[PDB]
Amino acid sequence: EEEKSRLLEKENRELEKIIAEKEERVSELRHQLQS
Amino acid sequence: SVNQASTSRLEGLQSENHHLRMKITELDKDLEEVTMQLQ
Repeated sequence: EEEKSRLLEKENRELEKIIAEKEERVSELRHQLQS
Repeated sequence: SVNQASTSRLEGLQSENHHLRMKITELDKDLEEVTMQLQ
């Protein structure tokens, strides 16, 4: 379970990066609504 | 008891993984809805 945890920790970190990227994209799109 | 700790750690990371994946599903929905609003 040690390998699995180490790998899953890295997966979760990557998913957090994906989440930040998607939120920033939604923000970019909302900025485009105004201008 | 470090063995039980490792098992708990994995279960917790699995819970976290699901939380993050559910957030992604929500964000994909937001991306589509705002894209439709903008276009």
